[PDB]
Amino acid sequence: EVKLVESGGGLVQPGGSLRLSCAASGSIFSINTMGWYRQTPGKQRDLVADISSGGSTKYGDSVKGRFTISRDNTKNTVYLQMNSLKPEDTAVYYCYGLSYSNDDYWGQGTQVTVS
Amino acid sequence: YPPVPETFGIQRTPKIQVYSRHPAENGKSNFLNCYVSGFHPSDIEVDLLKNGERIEKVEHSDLSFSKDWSFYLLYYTEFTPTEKDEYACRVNHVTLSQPKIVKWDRGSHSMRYFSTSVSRPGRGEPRFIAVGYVDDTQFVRFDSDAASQRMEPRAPWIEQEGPEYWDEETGKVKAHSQTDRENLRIALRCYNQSEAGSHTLQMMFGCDVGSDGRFLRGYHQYAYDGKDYIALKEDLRSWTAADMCAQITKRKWEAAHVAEQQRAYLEGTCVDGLRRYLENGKETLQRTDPPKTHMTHHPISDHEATLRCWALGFYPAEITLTWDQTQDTELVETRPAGDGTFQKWAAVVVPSGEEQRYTCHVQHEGLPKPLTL
Repeated sequence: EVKLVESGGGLVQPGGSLRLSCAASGSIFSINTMGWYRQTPGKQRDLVADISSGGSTKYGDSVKGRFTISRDNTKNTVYLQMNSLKPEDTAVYYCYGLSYSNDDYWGQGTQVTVS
Repeated sequence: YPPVPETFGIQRTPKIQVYSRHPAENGKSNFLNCYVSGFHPSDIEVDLLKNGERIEKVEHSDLSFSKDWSFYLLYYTEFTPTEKDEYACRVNHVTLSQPKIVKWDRGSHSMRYFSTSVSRPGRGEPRFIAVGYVDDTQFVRFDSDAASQRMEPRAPWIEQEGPEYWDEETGKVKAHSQTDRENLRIALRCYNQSEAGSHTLQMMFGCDVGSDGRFLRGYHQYAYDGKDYIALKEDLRSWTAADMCAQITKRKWEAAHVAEQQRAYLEGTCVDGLRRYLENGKETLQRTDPPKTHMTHHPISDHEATLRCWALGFYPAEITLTWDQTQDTELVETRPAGDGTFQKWAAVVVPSGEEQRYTCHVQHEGLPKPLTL
Protein backbone atom coordinates (compact mmCIF):
# COMPACT_ATOMS: atom_id res chain seq x y z
CA GLU A 1 0.00 0.00 0.00
CA VAL A 2 2.33 2.72 1.30
CA LYS A 3 6.06 2.48 2.06
CA LEU A 4 8.06 5.15 3.91
CA VAL A 5 11.80 5.34 3.18
CA GLU A 6 13.73 7.20 5.88
CA SER A 7 17.27 8.57 5.66
CA GLY A 8 19.54 10.97 7.50
CA GLY A 9 20.36 11.22 11.18
CA GLY A 10 23.72 10.51 12.72
CA LEU A 11 25.96 11.43 15.64
CA VAL A 12 26.57 15.08 16.58
CA GLN A 13 27.73 17.18 19.56
CA PRO A 14 25.51 19.72 21.37
CA GLY A 15 24.85 22.84 19.34
CA GLY A 16 25.31 20.95 16.07
CA SER A 17 22.80 20.44 13.29
CA LEU A 18 21.33 17.42 11.52
CA ARG A 19 18.95 16.69 8.65
CA LEU A 20 16.22 14.11 8.06
CA SER A 21 14.19 13.05 5.04
CA CYS A 22 11.33 10.64 4.41
CA ALA A 23 9.86 9.60 1.06
CA ALA A 24 6.53 7.88 0.37
CA SER A 25 6.27 5.10 -2.22
CA GLY A 26 2.96 4.14 -3.79
CA SER A 27 0.09 6.15 -5.25
CA ILE A 28 0.86 9.75 -6.17
CA PHE A 29 -2.00 11.31 -4.16
CA SER A 30 -1.97 8.59 -1.49
CA ILE A 31 -0.58 10.54 1.48
CA ASN A 32 -1.65 13.82 3.11
CA THR A 33 0.14 14.60 6.38
CA MET A 34 3.81 13.63 6.68
CA GLY A 35 6.07 14.18 9.64
CA TRP A 36 8.11 12.74 12.49
CA TYR A 37 7.51 11.37 15.95
CA ARG A 38 10.44 10.53 18.21
CA GLN A 39 10.71 7.72 20.75
CA THR A 40 10.76 8.83 24.37
CA PRO A 41 12.78 6.76 26.86
CA GLY A 42 9.39 5.42 27.96
CA LYS A 43 6.74 3.73 25.83
CA GLN A 44 5.19 6.57 23.83
CA ARG A 45 6.46 8.69 20.95
CA ASP A 46 6.04 12.47 20.82
CA LEU A 47 5.28 14.65 17.82
CA VAL A 48 8.34 16.44 16.44
CA ALA A 49 6.87 18.10 13.34
CA ASP A 50 4.43 17.27 10.56
CA ILE A 51 3.07 19.00 7.45
CA SER A 52 0.03 18.47 5.25
CA SER A 53 -0.05 18.54 1.46
CA GLY A 54 -1.21 22.16 1.71
CA GLY A 55 1.72 23.23 3.88
CA SER A 56 0.06 23.49 7.29
CA THR A 57 2.58 22.49 9.96
CA LYS A 58 2.76 21.87 13.70
CA TYR A 59 5.83 21.56 15.92
CA GLY A 60 6.33 19.97 19.30
CA ASP A 61 6.88 22.66 21.91
CA SER A 62 10.35 21.38 22.83
CA VAL A 63 11.60 21.76 19.23
CA LYS A 64 9.87 24.99 18.17
CA GLY A 65 12.25 27.46 16.56
CA ARG A 66 15.09 24.92 16.38
CA PHE A 67 13.60 22.34 13.98
CA THR A 68 12.15 23.30 10.60
CA ILE A 69 10.10 21.01 8.34
CA SER A 70 9.71 21.31 4.57
CA ARG A 71 8.04 19.25 1.85
CA ASP A 72 8.17 18.54 -1.89
CA ASN A 73 4.78 17.23 -3.02
CA THR A 74 6.17 16.30 -6.45
CA LYS A 75 8.34 13.64 -4.76
CA ASN A 76 6.14 12.87 -1.71
CA THR A 77 9.17 13.73 0.42
CA VAL A 78 9.48 15.69 3.66
CA TYR A 79 12.67 17.15 5.13
CA LEU A 80 13.51 18.08 8.72
CA GLN A 81 16.27 20.61 9.45
CA MET A 82 17.36 20.21 13.07
CA ASN A 83 19.53 22.93 14.62
CA SER A 84 20.84 23.69 18.11
CA LEU A 85 20.63 20.02 19.03
CA LYS A 86 20.69 19.02 22.71
CA PRO A 87 21.27 15.65 24.43
CA GLU A 88 17.52 15.41 25.08
CA ASP A 89 16.99 15.41 21.30
CA THR A 90 18.63 11.96 21.21
CA ALA A 91 15.98 9.44 20.16
CA VAL A 92 14.77 7.24 17.32
CA TYR A 93 12.77 9.48 14.97
CA TYR A 94 9.88 7.71 13.23
CA CYS A 95 8.56 9.06 9.96
CA TYR A 96 4.82 8.82 9.52
CA GLY A 97 2.11 9.53 6.98
CA LEU A 98 -1.67 9.89 7.00
CA SER A 99 -3.86 8.72 4.15
CA TYR A 100 -6.80 10.87 3.11
CA SER A 101 -8.95 8.26 4.90
CA ASN A 102 -7.06 8.84 8.20
CA ASP A 103 -4.97 5.66 7.97
CA ASP A 104 -1.53 5.99 9.55
CA TYR A 105 1.71 4.57 8.16
CA TRP A 106 5.02 4.44 10.01
CA GLY A 107 8.67 4.07 9.11
CA GLN A 108 11.05 1.92 11.11
CA GLY A 109 12.86 4.97 12.50
CA THR A 110 16.19 6.77 12.25
CA GLN A 111 18.66 7.24 15.09
CA VAL A 112 19.78 10.69 16.24
CA THR A 113 22.42 11.00 18.98
CA VAL A 114 23.78 14.14 20.66
CA SER A 115 26.80 13.31 22.88
CA TYR B 1 -13.52 27.44 47.77
CA PRO B 2 -12.66 24.57 50.16
CA PRO B 3 -10.36 25.33 53.11
CA VAL B 4 -7.42 22.87 52.96
CA PRO B 5 -5.99 23.63 56.44
CA GLU B 6 -2.93 21.37 56.68
CA THR B 7 -0.17 19.80 54.60
CA PHE B 8 0.70 16.12 54.32
CA GLY B 9 2.72 14.42 57.04
CA ILE B 10 -1.23 3.97 38.26
CA GLN B 11 -1.43 4.06 34.45
CA ARG B 12 -4.72 3.79 32.54
CA THR B 13 -5.17 4.07 28.79
CA PRO B 14 -7.83 6.50 27.52
CA LYS B 15 -11.20 5.37 26.22
CA ILE B 16 -11.96 7.25 23.00
CA GLN B 17 -15.38 8.17 21.60
CA VAL B 18 -15.72 10.23 18.41
CA TYR B 19 -19.23 11.37 17.55
CA SER B 20 -21.37 14.32 16.49
CA ARG B 21 -23.54 16.37 18.83
CA HIS B 22 -26.65 15.89 16.66
CA PRO B 23 -27.41 13.23 14.04
CA ALA B 24 -25.24 13.91 11.01
CA GLU B 25 -26.90 15.37 7.92
CA ASN B 26 -24.80 16.16 4.85
CA GLY B 27 -24.44 19.91 4.43
CA LYS B 28 -25.89 20.80 7.86
CA SER B 29 -23.69 22.40 10.51
CA ASN B 30 -22.92 20.29 13.57
CA PHE B 31 -20.23 19.64 16.21
CA LEU B 32 -17.49 17.02 16.03
CA ASN B 33 -16.71 15.60 19.48
CA CYS B 34 -13.86 13.47 20.79
CA TYR B 35 -14.49 12.39 24.38
CA VAL B 36 -11.47 10.83 26.10
CA SER B 37 -12.03 9.37 29.56
CA GLY B 38 -10.76 6.83 32.05
CA PHE B 39 -7.06 7.61 31.66
CA HIS B 40 -4.15 8.31 34.00
CA PRO B 41 -2.01 10.36 34.18
CA SER B 42 -3.59 13.56 32.88
CA ASP B 43 -1.16 14.63 30.13
CA ILE B 44 -2.71 13.80 26.76
CA GLU B 45 -2.57 15.04 23.16
CA VAL B 46 -5.86 14.93 21.23
CA ASP B 47 -6.29 15.87 17.57
CA LEU B 48 -9.32 16.03 15.30
CA LEU B 49 -8.55 14.80 11.78
CA LYS B 50 -10.28 15.65 8.50
CA ASN B 51 -9.27 13.95 5.23
CA GLY B 52 -5.83 13.03 6.55
CA GLU B 53 -4.77 16.27 8.25
CA ARG B 54 -5.23 18.06 11.55
CA ILE B 55 -8.13 20.42 12.23
CA GLU B 56 -6.24 23.50 13.38
CA LYS B 57 -8.86 25.23 15.57
CA VAL B 58 -10.12 22.78 18.21
CA GLU B 59 -11.45 23.60 21.67
CA HIS B 60 -11.42 21.36 24.73
CA SER B 61 -13.05 21.31 28.15
CA ASP B 62 -11.23 21.92 31.42
CA LEU B 63 -9.46 18.98 33.05
CA SER B 64 -11.68 17.03 35.45
CA PHE B 65 -11.87 13.46 36.74
CA SER B 66 -14.43 10.86 37.78
CA LYS B 67 -15.01 9.26 41.19
CA ASP B 68 -12.32 6.65 40.46
CA TRP B 69 -9.80 9.53 39.94
CA SER B 70 -9.55 8.81 36.19
CA PHE B 71 -9.45 11.92 34.02
CA TYR B 72 -11.84 12.88 31.23
CA LEU B 73 -11.79 15.56 28.54
CA LEU B 74 -13.98 16.64 25.63
CA TYR B 75 -12.37 17.93 22.44
CA TYR B 76 -14.83 19.58 20.09
CA THR B 77 -15.14 21.91 17.11
CA GLU B 78 -17.75 23.08 14.65
CA PHE B 79 -17.94 21.28 11.32
CA THR B 80 -20.23 20.48 8.40
CA PRO B 81 -19.93 16.87 7.19
CA THR B 82 -20.28 16.05 3.51
CA GLU B 83 -20.45 12.76 1.63
CA LYS B 84 -16.71 12.73 0.90
CA ASP B 85 -15.27 14.02 4.18
CA GLU B 86 -13.80 11.43 6.55
CA TYR B 87 -13.19 12.41 10.18
CA ALA B 88 -11.18 10.75 12.93
CA CYS B 89 -9.69 11.45 16.36
CA ARG B 90 -6.02 10.92 17.20
CA VAL B 91 -4.98 10.49 20.84
CA ASN B 92 -1.45 10.30 22.26
CA HIS B 93 -0.78 9.05 25.78
CA VAL B 94 2.03 7.48 27.80
CA THR B 95 0.11 4.17 27.65
CA LEU B 96 0.27 4.12 23.82
CA SER B 97 3.35 3.07 21.85
CA GLN B 98 2.02 5.27 19.03
CA PRO B 99 -0.97 7.64 18.86
CA LYS B 100 -4.26 5.77 18.51
CA ILE B 101 -6.69 6.76 15.76
CA VAL B 102 -10.45 6.21 16.05
CA LYS B 103 -12.50 6.94 12.94
CA TRP B 104 -15.91 8.60 13.01
CA ASP B 105 -18.92 6.33 12.46
CA ARG B 106 -22.08 8.09 11.29
CA GLY B 107 -33.78 14.51 43.12
CA SER B 108 -30.65 15.10 45.16
CA HIS B 109 -28.06 17.77 44.36
CA SER B 110 -24.30 17.93 44.77
CA MET B 111 -21.42 20.39 44.62
CA ARG B 112 -17.84 19.32 43.94
CA TYR B 113 -14.42 20.93 43.71
CA PHE B 114 -11.79 18.95 41.80
CA SER B 115 -8.09 19.80 41.71
CA THR B 116 -5.12 18.29 39.89
CA SER B 117 -1.45 19.11 40.49
CA VAL B 118 1.04 17.65 38.00
CA SER B 119 4.75 18.09 38.68
CA ARG B 120 7.12 18.81 35.79
CA PRO B 121 10.71 18.71 37.07
CA GLY B 122 13.07 20.89 35.07
CA ARG B 123 10.11 22.65 33.44
CA GLY B 124 9.21 24.89 36.37
CA GLU B 125 6.46 24.70 38.98
CA PRO B 126 3.74 22.02 38.91
CA ARG B 127 0.60 22.63 36.87
CA PHE B 128 -2.49 23.19 39.04
CA ILE B 129 -5.98 22.96 37.54
CA ALA B 130 -9.15 23.29 39.62
CA VAL B 131 -12.79 23.04 38.56
CA GLY B 132 -16.09 23.38 40.41
CA TYR B 133 -19.32 21.55 39.65
CA VAL B 134 -22.97 21.73 40.64
CA ASP B 135 -24.49 18.37 39.72
CA ASP B 136 -23.19 17.80 36.17
CA THR B 137 -22.61 21.48 35.31
CA GLN B 138 -19.22 23.14 35.72
CA PHE B 139 -19.25 26.76 36.87
CA VAL B 140 -15.68 27.81 37.85
CA ARG B 141 -12.14 27.04 36.75
CA PHE B 142 -8.57 27.98 37.62
CA ASP B 143 -5.43 27.29 35.58
CA SER B 144 -2.06 28.19 37.09
CA ASP B 145 -0.66 28.41 33.54
CA ALA B 146 -3.35 30.85 32.39
CA ALA B 147 -2.66 34.53 31.81
CA SER B 148 -5.56 35.71 33.97
CA GLN B 149 -4.38 34.04 37.20
CA ARG B 150 -7.95 34.38 38.50
CA MET B 151 -10.89 32.09 39.15
CA GLU B 152 -12.85 32.29 35.92
CA PRO B 153 -16.60 31.83 35.39
CA ARG B 154 -17.67 28.76 33.42
CA ALA B 155 -21.48 29.01 33.76
CA PRO B 156 -23.79 31.96 33.02
CA TRP B 157 -25.43 31.95 36.47
CA ILE B 158 -22.11 32.41 38.30
CA GLU B 159 -21.35 35.69 36.49
CA GLN B 160 -23.77 37.41 38.90
CA GLU B 161 -21.25 37.26 41.76
CA GLY B 162 -19.57 40.53 42.69
CA PRO B 163 -15.88 41.35 42.74
CA GLU B 164 -15.54 40.32 46.40
CA TYR B 165 -16.54 36.77 45.43
CA TRP B 166 -13.88 36.54 42.72
CA ASP B 167 -11.28 38.13 44.99
CA GLU B 168 -12.04 35.55 47.69
CA GLU B 169 -12.19 32.51 45.41
CA THR B 170 -8.98 33.42 43.56
CA GLY B 171 -6.98 33.89 46.75
CA LYS B 172 -8.22 30.59 48.17
CA VAL B 173 -7.57 28.50 45.05
CA LYS B 174 -4.12 30.11 44.85
CA ALA B 175 -3.35 29.13 48.45
CA HIS B 176 -4.51 25.58 47.69
CA SER B 177 -2.14 25.33 44.70
CA GLN B 178 0.75 26.28 46.99
CA THR B 179 -0.31 23.75 49.62
CA ASP B 180 -0.57 20.96 47.04
CA ARG B 181 2.83 21.99 45.66
CA GLU B 182 4.40 21.47 49.09
CA ASN B 183 2.40 18.23 49.40
CA LEU B 184 4.01 16.95 46.20
CA ARG B 185 7.47 17.49 47.71
CA ILE B 186 6.36 15.71 50.90
CA ALA B 187 5.02 12.67 49.03
CA LEU B 188 8.23 12.54 46.98
CA ARG B 189 10.35 12.27 50.13
CA CYS B 190 8.06 9.84 51.97
CA TYR B 191 7.91 7.35 49.08
CA ASN B 192 11.66 7.71 48.34
CA GLN B 193 10.99 8.53 44.69
CA SER B 194 13.40 10.21 42.29
CA GLU B 195 13.25 13.97 41.82
CA ALA B 196 13.30 13.59 38.01
CA GLY B 197 9.90 11.89 37.88
CA SER B 198 6.51 13.51 37.33
CA HIS B 199 3.78 12.92 39.90
CA THR B 200 0.10 13.77 40.29
CA LEU B 201 -1.88 14.88 43.34
CA GLN B 202 -5.67 15.06 43.07
CA MET B 203 -8.18 16.34 45.61
CA MET B 204 -11.97 16.21 45.81
CA PHE B 205 -14.23 18.21 48.12
CA GLY B 206 -17.96 18.80 48.28
CA CYS B 207 -21.31 18.06 49.83
CA ASP B 208 -24.59 16.36 48.93
CA VAL B 209 -28.07 17.67 49.73
CA GLY B 210 -31.47 16.08 49.26
CA SER B 211 -34.56 17.40 47.53
CA ASP B 212 -35.28 19.56 50.59
CA GLY B 213 -31.77 21.03 50.33
CA ARG B 214 -30.65 19.76 53.74
CA PHE B 215 -27.24 18.21 54.31
CA LEU B 216 -26.78 14.58 53.27
CA ARG B 217 -23.11 13.66 52.81
CA GLY B 218 -19.71 15.33 52.85
CA TYR B 219 -16.47 14.44 51.12
CA HIS B 220 -12.78 15.30 51.25
CA GLN B 221 -10.28 12.89 49.70
CA TYR B 222 -6.84 12.87 48.09
CA ALA B 223 -5.18 10.75 45.41
CA TYR B 224 -1.48 10.36 44.62
CA ASP B 225 -0.48 9.02 41.19
CA GLY B 226 -3.99 7.66 40.68
CA LYS B 227 -4.10 5.77 43.99
CA ASP B 228 -6.15 6.63 47.07
CA TYR B 229 -4.09 8.52 49.67
CA ILE B 230 -6.33 9.86 52.46
CA ALA B 231 -10.11 10.14 52.59
CA LEU B 232 -12.56 11.59 55.09
CA LYS B 233 -14.93 8.83 56.19
CA GLU B 234 -18.71 9.09 55.90
CA ASP B 235 -19.20 10.06 59.55
CA LEU B 236 -16.89 13.08 58.95
CA ARG B 237 -14.99 12.16 62.13
CA SER B 238 -12.02 9.97 61.09
CA TRP B 239 -9.80 9.33 58.07
CA THR B 240 -9.03 6.37 55.81
CA ALA B 241 -5.27 6.12 55.23
CA ALA B 242 -4.17 3.93 52.34
CA ASP B 243 -0.48 3.38 53.15
CA MET B 244 2.03 4.18 55.88
CA CYS B 245 2.87 7.55 54.32
CA ALA B 246 -0.78 8.57 54.57
CA GLN B 247 -0.92 7.28 58.15
CA ILE B 248 1.57 10.00 59.06
CA THR B 249 -0.78 12.54 57.47
CA LYS B 250 -3.71 10.96 59.33
CA ARG B 251 -2.07 11.34 62.75
CA LYS B 252 -1.01 14.92 61.95
CA TRP B 253 -4.49 15.88 60.75
CA GLU B 254 -5.99 14.15 63.80
CA ALA B 255 -3.96 16.21 66.28
CA ALA B 256 -4.87 19.41 64.42
CA HIS B 257 -8.54 18.31 64.54
CA VAL B 258 -8.82 18.76 60.77
CA ALA B 259 -11.89 16.50 60.54
CA GLU B 260 -13.82 18.78 62.92
CA GLN B 261 -12.97 21.78 60.73
CA GLN B 262 -13.98 20.02 57.51
CA ARG B 263 -17.21 18.70 59.05
CA ALA B 264 -18.29 22.20 60.07
CA TYR B 265 -17.47 23.58 56.62
CA LEU B 266 -19.18 20.71 54.76
CA GLU B 267 -22.38 20.94 56.81
CA GLY B 268 -22.29 24.75 56.79
CA THR B 269 -20.65 26.83 54.07
CA CYS B 270 -20.79 24.05 51.46
CA VAL B 271 -24.54 23.57 51.91
CA ASP B 272 -25.12 27.33 52.09
CA GLY B 273 -23.14 27.84 48.88
CA LEU B 274 -24.84 24.96 47.06
CA ARG B 275 -28.25 26.32 48.06
CA ARG B 276 -27.32 29.74 46.66
CA TYR B 277 -26.08 28.32 43.35
CA LEU B 278 -29.18 26.15 42.91
CA GLU B 279 -31.32 29.29 43.19
CA ASN B 280 -29.37 31.66 40.93
CA GLY B 281 -29.15 28.91 38.30
CA LYS B 282 -32.66 27.60 38.87
CA GLU B 283 -33.63 27.55 35.19
CA THR B 284 -30.41 25.62 34.47
CA LEU B 285 -29.55 23.40 37.44
CA GLN B 286 -33.09 22.55 38.58
CA ARG B 287 -34.21 21.51 35.08
CA THR B 288 -34.76 17.93 33.94
CA ASP B 289 -34.15 17.29 30.24
CA PRO B 290 -35.67 13.92 29.27
CA PRO B 291 -33.83 11.71 26.77
CA LYS B 292 -34.84 11.77 23.11
CA THR B 293 -34.96 8.02 22.52
CA HIS B 294 -34.95 6.00 19.29
CA MET B 295 -33.85 2.56 18.12
CA THR B 296 -31.91 1.42 15.05
CA HIS B 297 -31.86 -1.96 13.30
CA HIS B 298 -28.96 -2.62 10.90
CA PRO B 299 -27.73 -6.16 10.14
CA ILE B 300 -24.06 -7.08 10.37
CA SER B 301 -24.56 -10.29 8.33
CA ASP B 302 -27.32 -12.71 7.37
CA HIS B 303 -26.90 -14.60 10.66
CA GLU B 304 -26.89 -11.66 13.08
CA ALA B 305 -28.17 -8.10 13.38
CA THR B 306 -27.33 -5.18 15.66
CA LEU B 307 -29.91 -3.23 17.69
CA ARG B 308 -28.80 0.07 19.22
CA CYS B 309 -30.89 1.91 21.83
CA TRP B 310 -30.15 5.64 21.69
CA ALA B 311 -30.69 8.28 24.37
CA LEU B 312 -29.92 11.90 23.48
CA GLY B 313 -30.13 15.35 25.02
CA PHE B 314 -30.83 14.34 28.62
CA TYR B 315 -29.77 16.03 31.86
CA PRO B 316 -28.53 15.04 34.37
CA ALA B 317 -26.05 12.40 33.20
CA GLU B 318 -27.46 9.59 35.35
CA ILE B 319 -29.35 7.12 33.15
CA THR B 320 -29.89 3.37 32.77
CA LEU B 321 -30.28 1.48 29.48
CA THR B 322 -30.99 -2.25 29.42
CA TRP B 323 -32.18 -4.79 26.86
CA ASP B 324 -31.84 -9.72 30.85
CA GLN B 325 -28.29 -10.50 29.71
CA THR B 326 -25.48 -8.15 30.75
CA GLN B 327 -22.66 -10.13 29.11
CA ASP B 328 -24.06 -9.72 25.57
CA THR B 329 -24.58 -5.94 25.77
CA GLU B 330 -22.09 -3.26 24.75
CA LEU B 331 -22.51 -0.26 27.08
CA VAL B 332 -20.57 2.89 26.22
CA GLU B 333 -19.77 5.34 28.99
CA THR B 334 -22.14 8.30 29.22
CA ARG B 335 -20.68 11.06 27.06
CA PRO B 336 -21.34 14.82 26.94
CA ALA B 337 -22.95 16.37 23.88
CA GLY B 338 -21.12 19.67 24.47
CA ASP B 339 -24.26 21.75 25.13
CA GLY B 340 -24.87 20.70 28.75
CA THR B 341 -26.74 17.50 27.87
CA PHE B 342 -25.42 13.93 27.69
CA GLN B 343 -25.61 10.89 25.42
CA LYS B 344 -25.47 7.11 25.77
CA TRP B 345 -26.44 4.00 23.85
CA ALA B 346 -26.72 0.24 24.34
CA ALA B 347 -26.13 -2.38 21.65
CA VAL B 348 -26.77 -6.10 21.32
CA VAL B 349 -26.12 -8.58 18.52
CA VAL B 350 -29.25 -10.58 17.78
CA PRO B 351 -30.10 -13.55 15.52
CA SER B 352 -31.81 -12.21 12.41
CA GLY B 353 -35.58 -12.64 12.49
CA GLU B 354 -35.98 -12.31 16.28
CA GLU B 355 -35.98 -8.50 16.32
CA GLN B 356 -39.55 -7.95 17.57
CA ARG B 357 -38.78 -9.97 20.73
CA TYR B 358 -36.23 -7.51 22.17
CA THR B 359 -37.03 -4.34 24.12
CA CYS B 360 -35.03 -1.45 25.57
CA HIS B 361 -35.60 -0.26 29.14
CA VAL B 362 -35.00 3.48 29.59
CA GLN B 363 -34.67 4.86 33.12
CA HIS B 364 -34.18 8.57 33.80
CA GLU B 365 -35.34 10.99 36.48
CA GLY B 366 -36.67 13.34 33.79
CA LEU B 367 -39.22 10.69 32.80
CA PRO B 368 -42.37 10.28 34.93
CA LYS B 369 -42.36 6.60 33.93
CA PRO B 370 -39.53 4.32 32.76
CA LEU B 371 -39.92 3.68 29.04
CA THR B 372 -40.00 0.35 27.21
CA LEU B 373 -39.44 0.30 23.46
